Amino acid sequence: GIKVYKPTTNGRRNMTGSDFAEITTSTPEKSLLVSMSKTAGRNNTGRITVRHHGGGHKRKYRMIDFKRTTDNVVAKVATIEYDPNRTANIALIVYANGVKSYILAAKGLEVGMTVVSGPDADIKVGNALPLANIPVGTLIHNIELKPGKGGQLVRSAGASAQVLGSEGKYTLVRLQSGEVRMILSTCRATIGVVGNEQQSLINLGKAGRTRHMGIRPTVRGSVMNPNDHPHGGGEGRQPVGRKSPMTPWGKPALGLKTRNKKAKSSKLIVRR
Amino acid sequence: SKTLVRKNESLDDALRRFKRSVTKAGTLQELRKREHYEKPSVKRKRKSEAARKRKK
Amino acid sequence: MTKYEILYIIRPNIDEEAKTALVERFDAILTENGAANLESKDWEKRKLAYEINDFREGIYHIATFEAETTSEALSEFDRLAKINLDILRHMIVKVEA
Amino acid sequence: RKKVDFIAANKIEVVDYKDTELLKRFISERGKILPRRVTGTSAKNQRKVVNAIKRARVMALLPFVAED
Amino acid sequence: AISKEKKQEIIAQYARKEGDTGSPEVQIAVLTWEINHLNDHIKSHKKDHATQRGLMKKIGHRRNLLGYLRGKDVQRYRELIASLGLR
Amino acid sequence: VMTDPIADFLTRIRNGNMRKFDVVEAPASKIKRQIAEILKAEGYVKDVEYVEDNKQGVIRVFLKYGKNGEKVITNLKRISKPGLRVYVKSDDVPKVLNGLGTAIISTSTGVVTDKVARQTNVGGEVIAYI
RNA sequence: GUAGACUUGAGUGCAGGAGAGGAGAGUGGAAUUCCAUGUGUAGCGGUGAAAUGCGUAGAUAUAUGGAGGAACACCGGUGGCGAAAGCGGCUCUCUGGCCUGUAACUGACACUGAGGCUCGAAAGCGUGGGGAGCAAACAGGAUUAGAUACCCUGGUAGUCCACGCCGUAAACGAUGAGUGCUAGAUGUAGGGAGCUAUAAGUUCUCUGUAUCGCAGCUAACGCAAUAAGCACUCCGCCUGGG
Repeated sequence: GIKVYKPTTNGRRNMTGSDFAEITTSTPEKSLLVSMSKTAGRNNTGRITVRHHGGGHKRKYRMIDFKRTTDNVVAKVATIEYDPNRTANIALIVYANGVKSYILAAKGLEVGMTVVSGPDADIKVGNALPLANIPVGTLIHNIELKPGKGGQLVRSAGASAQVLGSEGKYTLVRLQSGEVRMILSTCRATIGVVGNEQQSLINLGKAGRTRHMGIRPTVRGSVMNPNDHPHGGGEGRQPVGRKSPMTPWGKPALGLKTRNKKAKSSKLIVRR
Repeated sequence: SKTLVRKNESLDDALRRFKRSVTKAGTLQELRKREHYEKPSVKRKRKSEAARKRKK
Repeated sequence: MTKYEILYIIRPNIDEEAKTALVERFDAILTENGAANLESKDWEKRKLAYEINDFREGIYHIATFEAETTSEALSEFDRLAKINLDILRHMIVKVEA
Repeated sequence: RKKVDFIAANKIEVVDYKDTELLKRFISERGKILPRRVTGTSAKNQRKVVNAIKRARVMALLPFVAED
Repeated sequence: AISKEKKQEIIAQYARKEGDTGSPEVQIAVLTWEINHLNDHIKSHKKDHATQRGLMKKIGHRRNLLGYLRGKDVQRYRELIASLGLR
Repeated sequence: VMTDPIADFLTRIRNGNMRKFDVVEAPASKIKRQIAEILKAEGYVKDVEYVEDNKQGVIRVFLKYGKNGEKVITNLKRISKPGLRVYVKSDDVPKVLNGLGTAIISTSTGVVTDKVARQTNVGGEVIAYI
């Protein structure tokens, strides 16, 4: 879903348009209170601590149902709203008790589908079953190794997820890129699909509109000083033959993997 | 299904069973013609007057 | 208006108490569509002695139901046929088409 | 010596898939079909049978692959 | 492309003579019916170009239809513009 | 197509006599009745008959042969094609085969013969020679 | 031309069937390759042979399960459908197009077809995936004077999926479209009808697609009922070669 801008002026040359085109109207709900926060990368210490960054707005976040540990209710979707934050969109929900709960939206849902889990429900889009209930070869997200603990894992803005299999205590699941974790089988799960898909291909001309995105620009390492970077500056834009260029910090970057195989993990793996 | 064995077969008797019946298996023509892959307009050179030469 | 036909198979070691449910939630699918027959004769074992989909013998189930015209109720089924673990193989054809 | 198509024998039209081997002597000994030439078939009436044999070969009521 | 009930029903309403099942008005009935009951199928996936050629020969059948019912006959369609009122 | 039953019909006569067979066919007009009428009068066919109730009534016609089913009609053609209604004068209507050929022309009076078309100063459409 | 009439062409009705007709939505098996894997030793490769190579880090091969893409042998055929291009695991969805009968009905609504429009091989090009096996590009080994080729070992693009485009193919049958005519020997479909009756098996009719060959026919070759024969209406091409 991508319109264009007409190439009127320079800078407005390509300007791959939005096609929001789908989202319910405007005005997100006011008791969706999450306080705004900008570390701007810099820490408790606060020098920079974290690279090129900054320049968005007072991004008034809002509580999505990260966990959805609720039960078998008319969990009515009402609206699918815009997200400033994350790539997929979002949706309001009222239960029987008259609450304002709120979920990540999907591809093809609609207001009044009221989709819910006990894990009573079947395989239709929007159920928080565990994979102990979900059969083989399905398209899920929101599976996190800690039961009673919502999205930290591959509930994914972007595309959703898939599941190959399961055995015993765990679940043989791909994420992307030929990767499988085996997750605790009675941990919750939301069958379905991501909200937005094409929000990987929008090209936007102005450096300043990427500043409206909110990252101050990224320097190359090249013309930087020997004081600055292992790209040893000198005559011209000279090449770098200095054995696989790297961070301004002190480790090589290309190639090597840095697994930390000595983890609370690695018995939950794929070949890669 | 597969009995694999003619009724109290001998060595040369099972040899004649596999020669005769496994020659009428069709188990060799599609393989030797499936040595290499061919163009689908050559697959209807196969589906041509070879079979019409067989029947008519 | 047309008699259909659905042939699924379940692993044999389950019980009749399983079988009554495992035909009557397809009675539930044909009572939520409503386009049900007289009774789906959905258990008729002839005999199995061959592995299509890795079982030598289970329990056949032959539904064979009248329904409505060419509409949502027919092809509504198979999305709720894949969900059962107990299905080995199902089949869905019209009277003669 | 007639033995063509079995159609006049199972006259008429039934089923052609709810037999076990009564229609399915059209099988070869190797799980494939009898020839349309050895059987010597009436072409589209053979299609009127085979258009559901191709079902009934691989409906898990019949060994679709076999030898001997 | 319809059953016998709406087939013979639209013959029944949109016939100007009883038993005139080859009336130009019933050509308007079935043909000018499945123009918009053809649009459902072109909007079904927008891919069946053979059915698009069915729309070609049926637009042309509409072309002989009102090219004739304006062509030789005139006023039994001039009174009957509001059948659907093309163009 | 149906748009030339005249040369369709004469061509069909060439099928009947060149195939050396008995009866040719023609739907019911008045013009074809004048064709088999005038040319039967000039001795080329042997029947004038059509299907008794049809506006497409088959004028089925026995032919007038030579001595062994031998041809009399050889160079049978329609002169005026449907793309050209041939409109000649009346005063110098030309000879056909130096007199050895037929001529039939829808003049202002009717559809009359060669010399009757010549010297009566009547003129119209040229139809057919032999 | 003007008014007028009928169906007897066309089409529309009511009955039949038929198919790899299209487009989506899914499912099944064999088979390839790979993940572990029993447990054992150099094997396998290829040809006219081997070097190619891989492989003792001990495997192929054999025991199994898994993974994935591709495509679906007899079915399959001078078979059908589709204007062709083309279309074949299986099941649904909505989907044209004929033919057989039929006058129930319109009463010539017909045929075309520049223009304009649509579809459309095969690759390739765009974006995003999927990535078994195959294989441009290239490498290695024969090959010989030489091998940038045929063979082998591989192996990139690419082949597949949604999603847009080129508009050019031996487009073919180097045989435009419409309809009329008619020796026959002949295929096969699916109807209509009889038919052959105590179950059998024949005859006519329609569209199909061959093969021979009457007439006709051309420079000859050949065509010939699905005419390269005899007619007419729409179009188009063609003017000695480069």
